[PDB]
Parts: sequence; C-alpha cells; structure tokens
Amino acid sequence: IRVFAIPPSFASIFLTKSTKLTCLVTDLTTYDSVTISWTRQNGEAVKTHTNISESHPNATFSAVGEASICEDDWNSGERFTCTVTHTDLPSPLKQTISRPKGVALHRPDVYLLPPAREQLNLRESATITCLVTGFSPADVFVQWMQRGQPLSPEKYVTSAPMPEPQAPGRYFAHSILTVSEEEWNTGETYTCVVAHEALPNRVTERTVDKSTGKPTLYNVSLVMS
Amino acid sequence: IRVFAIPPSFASIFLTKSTKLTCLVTDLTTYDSVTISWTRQNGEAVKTHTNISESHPNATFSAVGEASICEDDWNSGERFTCTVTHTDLPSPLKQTISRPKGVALHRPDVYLLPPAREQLNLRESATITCLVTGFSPADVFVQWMQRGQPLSPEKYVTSAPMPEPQAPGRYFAHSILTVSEEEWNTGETYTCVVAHEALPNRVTERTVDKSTGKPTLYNVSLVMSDTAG
Amino acid sequence: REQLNLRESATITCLVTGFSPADVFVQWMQRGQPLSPEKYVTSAPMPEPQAPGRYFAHSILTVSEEEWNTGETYTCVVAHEALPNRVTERTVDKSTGKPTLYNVSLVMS
Amino acid sequence: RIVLVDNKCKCARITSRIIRSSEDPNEDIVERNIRIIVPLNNRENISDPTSPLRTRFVYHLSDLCKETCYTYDRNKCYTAVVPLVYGGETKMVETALTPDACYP
Amino acid sequence: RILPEVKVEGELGGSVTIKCPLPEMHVRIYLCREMAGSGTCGTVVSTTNFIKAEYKGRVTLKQYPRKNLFLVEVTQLTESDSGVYACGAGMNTDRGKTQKVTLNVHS
Amino acid sequence: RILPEVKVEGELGGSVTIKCPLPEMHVRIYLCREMAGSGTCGTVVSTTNFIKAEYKGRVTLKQYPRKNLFLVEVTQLTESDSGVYACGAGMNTDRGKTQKVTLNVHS
Repeated sequence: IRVFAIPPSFASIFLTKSTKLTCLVTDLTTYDSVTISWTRQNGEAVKTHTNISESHPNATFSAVGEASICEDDWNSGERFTCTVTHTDLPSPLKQTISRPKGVALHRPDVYLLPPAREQLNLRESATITCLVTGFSPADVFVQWMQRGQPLSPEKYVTSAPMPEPQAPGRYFAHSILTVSEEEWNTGETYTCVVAHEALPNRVTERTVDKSTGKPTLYNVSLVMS
Repeated sequence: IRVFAIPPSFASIFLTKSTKLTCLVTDLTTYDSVTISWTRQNGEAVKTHTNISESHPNATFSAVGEASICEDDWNSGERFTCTVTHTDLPSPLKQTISRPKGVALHRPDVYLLPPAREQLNLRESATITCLVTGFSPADVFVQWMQRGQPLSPEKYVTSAPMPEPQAPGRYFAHSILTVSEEEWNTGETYTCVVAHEALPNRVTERTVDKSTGKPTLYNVSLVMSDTAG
Repeated sequence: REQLNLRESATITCLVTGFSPADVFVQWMQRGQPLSPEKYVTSAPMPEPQAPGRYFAHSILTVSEEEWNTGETYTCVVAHEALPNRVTERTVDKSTGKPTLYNVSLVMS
Repeated sequence: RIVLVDNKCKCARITSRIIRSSEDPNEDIVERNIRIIVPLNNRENISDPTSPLRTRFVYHLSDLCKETCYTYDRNKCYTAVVPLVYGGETKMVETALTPDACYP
Repeated sequence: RILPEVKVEGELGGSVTIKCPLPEMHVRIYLCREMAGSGTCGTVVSTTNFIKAEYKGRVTLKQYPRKNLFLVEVTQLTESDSGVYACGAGMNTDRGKTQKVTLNVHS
Repeated sequence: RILPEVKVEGELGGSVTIKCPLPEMHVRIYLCREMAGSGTCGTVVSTTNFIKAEYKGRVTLKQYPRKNLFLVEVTQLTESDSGVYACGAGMNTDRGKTQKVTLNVHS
C-alpha cells in the first residue's frame, strides 16, 4: 500500500537531455478516481501525467505519472513530492525525493584494452574491453561509437559499478564490445566514450585500432660465417 | 530475517575434497534454538551441522546448517531442502537447492590483458585482468599468483557472471588486480588460474609479464652456422 | 621536423574544418587535465574557400622541445552543437606517425 | 628431396636437389634449401615460461640433422604443474601447455 | 598438404554438404574460408556458437561419432565466389586446418 | 565483396541512375570511381558538398529513406568511360565500399 519514487539517473538524463521523474504505486487496489501530483519546494505545478497502467495479477494499481521538469533546478537541489490519495488510502501520504548533493567527486580514468594476441589466432570473435577506474559517485554512462555512429545497446555489455578494496568510496566498472575479427583485422576505429559527473568536461573518450600494437622497430641480423 | 541456500562452489568441491551444502541464516534477531536442518526430496533427514558460530557486531545472529552429500548425488540434481524453524516465524522457512538439468557444457576461455602503455605513465599502479567467457552457466572461483607464490583475495577482485551478447546462455566474468607499478615494472610475472568443470583437467592457467605483452623492440639475430655441415 | 631542429618550441596545430554555424570552442588537455588559456591560441572562424556557409578555425599549442621528445601525449578537445555528443577530441604524441623500422645488419665473415 | 633433417624443434629442412638443367653437359647445380621457422616470441626454457625471452637463435647444421629447441610438436606434449592457496592447503595441479595435442 | 578436392554444385535452392575428418577430440572443429583479399583464412563455423553475420541461419554442422565424420551443410547458397573452405581442428585456425576444398555454386 | 553489376548504354542526352544501399541514418555516403592509373578509388561525390571538377553540375544525389535507396543521378554522360563506381559510406573511403558497378557509355 505504498508509493515509491524514482529519480532519473544522470546516465539517462545525459543522453535524453530531458528530466522526468515518476512515482510507482505498489499494492494499491486496482481502482480509478485517484489522486496524483508532483509538488516542488514552492509547490509549483508540473506537466500533465499520462500513460496509466492496466490491471495487475496481484490486484494492484500503478498510476504512474511522468512530468517534464527543467535540468538546472535539479542541480539547485529542490525537493519533489508525489501526492497520492487512493480509495484504499484515504489519508494523503507525502512522498519525498531530491538530489543528495553530499558525496564528494573524483574524476574517473578511462582505459581501453584491445583483444588478446592469442584471441587473434582462432578467428572467431574479438573483444575490446573499456575499463573505468577511480570515480567517486555510483553513476557513469559508457557507450561506444564506431565510425561516428553509436552502436546497438545489445552489442556492448556494461556491468554495474564495483568498489575497489584499495580505494575507499571509489568504484569501477567494465564495458565489453564483441566484434568480428575481420572488421578488426581491417583498419577500423572503435571509440569508447564515457560521461560522468566529476570529469572536468562532461565527456571523455578513448579509441584504439589494429595499427597501435605494432612494434616500433626490429633488429634482425643474419650473421652467417 | 533472511536465510540463504548456498550450494558448494565448484572450487570447494574439487579443492576441499569434501562436498557439503550449507544454508546460512542472517538479518534475524540474536536468539537461540534455531532449528536449521537439511532434508532430502523424500523428507528423510540428513546429517546435522557442527560448530554453531558467534553472532555479528551488527547485533544480528548468524548460523549455518551443513549437510555432507557425495559428488554423484549432487550431480544427480536431487531436491535438497534446508528448513529453518524458530519462534520468530510461525511457519518454518524452506530453501531449495538442486541441479537443474538442461544446460550445455562449454569450455571456458580465459584471457589475460596487461595494463595499457599509458596506464604505465601515471607511475602509480599496473592493472592486469583475466577475463573468462563462453563457459557453461556453472559459476567458478579464480586464483592468482606471482612468481609461484599464490596471493590473497584482499588485492585482486572478480566480477559477477553476466550473459554474453550473442550467446544463448554462455556467460562471462572478469577479474582485475591493481598492483604497484614498480612490481610489474621489475618483472614479478603474474598468473591467473581458474577451475571450471568443462576444463579437461578441471583447471586452466595463463601467465603474463613485460616480455609477453607486446614486445616493442627486438634484436632477434638468426646466426646460422656451419652452413655447410 | 624542420621546426624540431632548433629544439626551442614545437607548435601543435588543431585544424578544424567543415563546421557550421560559426561557433566552436577548443581546449587543450594534457594527462586528462586542461591547460591555461594563455599557452594556446585560437583563431576566428574564417569562411571556407570552396564551401560557402561553412567555416574553419585554427589552434596552436606551443610546447618546449623536450616534452614532445619524451612522447607525452596532448589532447585537443572541440565543443560544437553539430557533434553527436557535443564534444569530440583527438590525441597525439611522438609515436603517432612513426612506422616500423627494420634495422637489418647482414654479416658474412 | 634429400633432406632427412625435418626436425620440427629447430624447424630446419635443408633438402638437396640437382638442376636437371638446360640440356647442355653435366653443368649441374647443387643446392641447400633452408627454411628456418623462428618462433621469436617464445621463451628460453621451452617448458617453463618463467624463463626470459629467447633473443638469440643459434642454427648449426649438424645437430639439426639428427636437446633444447624452440617450438612445439603436434605429436609430442609439454606440461607444467601449478600451485594455489584456496586458503591454507596448497595442492599441485597438472596443466598442459599443448592443448589439442595431449588433452586427456 | 592434402587436397581432397570436391566439386559439389548448389543453387539458392540447392544444399551443399562438405565432409571433414573428425578426430573425435571434441576440443574444436571448424570450417574456415580463406580470404582472397587479405590472403589469410577466415572462420565461418566452429564448435563455438559463433557464425558469420551474412551466413546466419543458412549453415549448420553435424557430428557423426558413429562414422568419425564432420558435416558442414549449407541450405541456401547466394552466388558466393565460393572460395577455398578448409576443415580444421583446434583453436589455432591456420595451424589446425587439415583439408581444403573448393567448388562452384553455379554449375 | 558483393558485385551487384549494373550497366547502361549511355550517351550524352541520357541520364544514369545508380542505386546504392542506404547505410541508414547518416554516415558519409559517397560514390567513388576507381582510378585505373593509381589502382585505387577516387571520390567523385560524397555527403559533403564536394563534387568532382569535371563532374561539376552534372551529378546529383537523392536519398530515399522510404525505400532506403541512394540514387546517384548523372544528367549528361559522354566520353567518361564507365570504369568502376563503388557505393560507400563512412569516413574512410576504401574501407566503405559495396556495389562495385561498371557500365558502358557507347552501347
């Protein structure tokens, strides 16, 4: 018989460039004639709320409401309340959601490991691994661009942030991109691009191609007498 | 209150030489008389547990119920159940452990990647990774070593197994060490070993040092001699 | 390399071409951190000779000789609206162009 | 042809032949056709990687017409043994440097 | 260095089967199309689940332990300059290729 | 490696339309004409406003997202022997080519 709130993530915020927050209604009876709102610190109204869900097997109603709100006011640190008054919850309950603004920031550091040399023998499928290390907050958005085009979300896989035991407060993650050898054997430029809060610019990116691991020179000398 | 259903890990099975399934209680109140028992799918009881340990500093109790079952019965996918009974919950809580047949066995591919060149430019650490991929959905534990003396888990960290993009059910996982840059600079050859069921000998291995990773400058000299002979 | 003989100052040039409208920002970051605006110089968007409505700009960073000889990398980052992610960048160091050098050494008594 | 020194450890194969030349007199040619296949990136001690990178490559045409060698044979196997902690007890476990060549 | 040349013909509706020696070792068995442009070999199907993007769903493999044989069967052939296909075993494709064949889809 | 060979008779008043796969979205689609002397390919028109000097005012482009078809239309043809024209996309030219077409101009 509760209503939770979900804050949009900087990873989602950055690519969408639109800020919308919603409150999920859980275990409230599947009845209409409900109440829903988004009251700010000043109580200012918000955009209209649409896309109301259907009936559910466990007899719950999720009257989810999405409204469009600016970006800088989130950076200011205001508070939002999802007001709900249901038939089974006549007493109005006040939700709460806001930006923490408390955690310190450390900029991440980006690594791009090419596939192993042994892997370029079996000719099945290469794997390029982008690694992000030493970032304070738990949010980071990593994608990959090949030839100026962002790749399909299916192609690259990104794990959740994981803390380093050596570095307190810092996390790390890893994105993997699996491509055919032949495109990798041919000169092809793959770029891992990352967006994060503490980076001096909003975005960093690193790229590698085949023509990077070649030795600088030889010294072959067939002495023969 | 929470109760776990922890099957023995593959590493436990083929390194401890003793196969035992354990169920752990947590997030409950620090009470006693917690009837934590193991039974089979037929309702028959199994051998009890030993060495009830001490509680947690978080004022939450922790107890484990362990049963010893041979390797073949574990490979038989028998429906074992741990029951926890106490006054806290009027209904005993049951945890089910078994082996669901219907997963293909795929050889794990374990690959070693040393830190990048520009990684060795901040002059503070070197990050080596071993990545296992393509294996059967059986989840395994990893060991690392340097110069023949293996290392504690306090330094190197592994990753949870996640599905692979193009594979039906083949998984993948990572493990990394951030070590002192001077160590990997001064040799100190490192090795990642893992143990998985699909492996023929059940254990595979790879090793990396400066020499292995991208030799940027040779001086190979094929001095053929006594050319006549 | 003609410049890299006096061993006084190297001038890396971040030529930006084929962009519209006439607005762009260029920064120079080293080892991930930016540099003072007084070390690099940015020109103004001049119209392109063979493309009307499309401009181009320049940017020079002056390093001393030895740092470029140690191979320390330099990053030119460009901010403009038409970019898919609004930010792009390129990297350079001593070993960007250097190909393989087979120094052979035959010998037969 | 006449090259019964196909020893695939040092890679050599220096065969002999006679140019059935243009049909002049026995103005014939005698050849020695070497093809050495350097591993170059392999290790000094061929069965233990802890040894440094093998830089020098000695080639005498005496011992290769039959020893430390440079490459791996498909019909032979080279193995190794490795330890591990897993807590306290350390147990030697057997690995094979040549898979698809001696896999049990 | 063996050359088991086979001259199977196949149209779009025609299906072509290639016979390869199976050492029963089961570590890896594969077919590899040699790349004329690159001058090297390019895998098409192996013991692993990977498959060429252009060839997805059109080629399958059959293992016969009863006869110790490996079958590469292609249901549909789309006028490819059907180059030289090499059967092979083991992870290393260039060193593991045993036999090589080449045919013609047209006639 | 695909060779969708398409030809024409081609004179002076005739106009030729060349169909290229639209790579989708936008990635520098271009039509490149092989240079026989250099042995490589040379751009004649691309997504940018570049048009080859001798082809100035004689070539136009039409993208069709409704059919995903890229039409290269030349109003006037003459002595320019239809050697090889390749449809391509992406920044690099030689990497991004497909339809390796050639067509005669006389008959």
